[PDB]
Amino acid sequence: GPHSLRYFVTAVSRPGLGEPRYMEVGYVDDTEFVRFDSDAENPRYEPRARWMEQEGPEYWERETQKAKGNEQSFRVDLRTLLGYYNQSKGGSHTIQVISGCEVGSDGRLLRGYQQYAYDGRDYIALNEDLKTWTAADMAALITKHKWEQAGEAERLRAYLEGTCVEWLRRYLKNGNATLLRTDSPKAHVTHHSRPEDKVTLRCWALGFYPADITLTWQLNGEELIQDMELVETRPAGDGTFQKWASVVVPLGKEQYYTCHVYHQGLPEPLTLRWEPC
Amino acid sequence: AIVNYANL
Amino acid sequence: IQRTPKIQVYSRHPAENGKSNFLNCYVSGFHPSDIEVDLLKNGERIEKVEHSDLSFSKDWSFYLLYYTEFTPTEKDEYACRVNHVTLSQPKIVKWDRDM
Repeated sequence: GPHSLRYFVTAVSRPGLGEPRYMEVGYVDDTEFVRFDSDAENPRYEPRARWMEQEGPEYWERETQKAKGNEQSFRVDLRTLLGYYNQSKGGSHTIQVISGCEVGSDGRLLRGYQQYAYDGRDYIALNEDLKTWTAADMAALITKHKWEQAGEAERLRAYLEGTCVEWLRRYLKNGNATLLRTDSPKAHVTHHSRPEDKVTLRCWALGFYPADITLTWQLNGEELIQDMELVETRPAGDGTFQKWASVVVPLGKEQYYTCHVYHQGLPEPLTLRWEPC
Repeated sequence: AIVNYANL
Repeated sequence: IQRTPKIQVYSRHPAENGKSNFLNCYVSGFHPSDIEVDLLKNGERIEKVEHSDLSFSKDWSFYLLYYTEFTPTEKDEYACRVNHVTLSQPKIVKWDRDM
């Protein structure tokens, strides 16, 4: 460990255009491994990683049937929320849920998640104790009451501490993946002349995974140079990520600036500078 | 395997 | 609460004129999920464009990648055009090979 199994669920109503769009996406350690989408040619659970192709037909059938049951349940929820918020039958609305477990290297649950959003805003969430709920507003208070009455927190706790953990263990064994996957970034600095004897130094990090990364520019050493341009981390399209940070510096001073790249794949932080020619 | 959701 | 898309247009690999490559338009941080994305070459929609399956982040905003194979030249101009319920007008972002 540590490892995690998480499901991201989406239900989107589209009145006038048919039944809601319903999707479930599963992630082992932040890598998608299964997907259900009601809008697919054939609505069924699909392997999204090669190692999942190992699972037999009964698994696919059972999970597909659960998805279909879940789908029906969210159709009902979408209507319920319309009532709670006194909204019209004509609008399009969205329920999202994140559900799952993060387990520590000792194989014990670190945290369980059961979090709901409505129209992109927190609606209700299971607290870290896995016993109580945090409702975001008065509508969620209705749900909170229902679930308190039904012992929902206890049902979820059994799922999160038991079932979720156990499946994660099986999925990891399927993938032969108990060491987290990592690709170290490869970095370089590009040089772009600007008018009036100025120079853009752009420090690139390419081909890294997972996405989490930090880039900094330093003057000499220990400089937390503030006014960098920076782009949000972005997918390259081949499974890896890209990022850059730049500074503008005086022509002839490039050699005093240092770029630093911090990533879990690296034996230690990278340091680099512009390489003239 | 995903959890079975209860109604809101 | 509705969130307008962030948009980046960029190549998979450092651009070299005449070398085959991939042009990406990454759209993220938006809500709700319906969105329209076109990659354009000299103002004309590129037809052979694919996109990733829809996902969302922990802050409940959606994201996806639109991409196409292309071969950059000196004079060809590429852009990404995005429409979303939060935008009064389609948003156009030009490809700058240095970014």
